[PDB]
Formats: sequence, C-alpha cells, structure tokens
Amino acid sequence: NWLFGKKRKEDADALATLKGQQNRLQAEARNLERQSDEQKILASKMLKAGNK
Amino acid sequence: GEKIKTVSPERTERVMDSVMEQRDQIEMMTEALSDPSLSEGILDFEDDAAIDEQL
Amino acid sequence: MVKNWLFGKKRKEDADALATLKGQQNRLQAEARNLERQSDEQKILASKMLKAGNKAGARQALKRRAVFMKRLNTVHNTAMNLQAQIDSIQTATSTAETVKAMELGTKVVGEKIKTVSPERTERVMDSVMEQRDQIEMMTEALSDPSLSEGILDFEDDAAIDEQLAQLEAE
Repeated sequence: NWLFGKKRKEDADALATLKGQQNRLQAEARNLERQSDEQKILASKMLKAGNK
Repeated sequence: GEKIKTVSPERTERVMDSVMEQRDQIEMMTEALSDPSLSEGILDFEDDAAIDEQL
Repeated sequence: MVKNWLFGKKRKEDADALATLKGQQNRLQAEARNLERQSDEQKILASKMLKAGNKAGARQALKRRAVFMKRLNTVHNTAMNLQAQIDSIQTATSTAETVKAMELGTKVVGEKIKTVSPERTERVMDSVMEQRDQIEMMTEALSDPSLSEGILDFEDDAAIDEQLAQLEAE
C-alpha cells in the first residue's frame, strides 16, 4: 500500500543525490577546462614575449 | 575510547539500517495479508449501482 | 545463570574511572570554595583600606581580589569540563546497551522474516484466491436454474404472462 510510494520516493531521492553530485563534478570539470584554455593562451602569449 | 571502539558508529548505522529494512518487510507482509479483495471477492459488475440504490 | 565476565570486568574499570573523575571534581570544588573565601577577605581588606584613608592599598587589595576571582573562574570551568567527561562516560554506556537491545530485537525479527518470507505469503494468498474461485464455480454450477425449470415455455412466457394478467384481474 503506502510502502510503494515510499520506495518511489527513495529511488527518486537517490537519483537526485547522484545527479546533484554529477552536477558538482561537471562544474569542476568546466572550471578546469576554463583554466586550461586560459593557460594555453597565456603560454602562447608569453612565448610571443620571449620566455621558455 | 574502549567503548567507542566496541560500539562504533558504523555498527550503529548497520543496526539502524537492519531495523528499517525489517520494518519495511513486516509492513509489506502484514498489508499483503489484509488485502480487502478477498472478503470482497466478487465485486459488482454494475459497479456499485445496486448498492447505491440500496443505500 | 550466565556470568558475563567481560561485562563485569569493564564495569569495574568504568566505575574506577568515574570514581577518579568524581574525586578530582570534589577537590576542584573545595579549591573553588577556598578561592571564594579568599576573594571575600580581600574585598573586606579593600573596604578597610578605603575607610582608613589609603587608596593605594585599596587598589592593591582589589587587584589581588581580581586575581583570586580569575583563579575561581578557571577552577569552576575545569570542574564543569570534568562533569562533561563523566556525562560522556554515562552516555556511552547507555548507548552501548541501547545498541545491544536493538541488535537482539533485529536478530529475532530477522529469524521470523526468514521463516515466513513475503514470497510465502504471496503463495498462500494466491492459493486462497484460486481456491475461492474454484469453490464459487463449483457451487454455482450446482445451482443452475435450468434444471428445476427444465422444460421452458415454447411460447416464451406468453401463457405465464396471461396467467399473471388473469390473477391480477382476479
């Protein structure tokens, strides 16, 4: 009876937790990619400016 | 420290998880046995119309 | 009559630890009382230095009193910390007993749930439903009105219709 709704709620909560954690990981990956692109452009710029 | 090592928090988590699971299983077993579809059994084909008029 | 050897051993150890903590707490309370007495004496002395016409001595006595009250505060806080440790010991003991009781109950209910599983209850209820259906079909087969009726009107109730009409007119 009422246990079926509880099971559905538990599955939905577990999926919500997993998706939220995946959202944090995707945000961190986006930040890392931003930093890597910035770093590549900076390296090209300072090689233009003459340092190895 | 000796007490905390004996009854660790992981042990309490296991005990409470077992209590929750067993409570769920007792509820499901005791609601399976109480399904009104048996004592009802045969239901109105007219879908309560005769009992409506009786009331 | 089961002896719990380890339980009694640990009980003696915890009782000795509680006795040690209570004794040190009592010592700290006595020291706090003595420091309060000394502070009161210093305040009386400060009052006498004020009356006699010696403000420097009054300031001296009040500084000494301030040191005594700071020591009193430190002693009182230490005694409160010892009380907190005693409460932690008693809370850990109670929590251990609660977890043991819960584990015992869980063991019993687990044995019951394994014996009468939910699949077993599903099988029993399915058998009850099937047998109820078969009893209903058997007991309605035997009650078909076509027998006691048997021969039905070829005119299809016309004669009985007119008989009912004639009895109504009667």
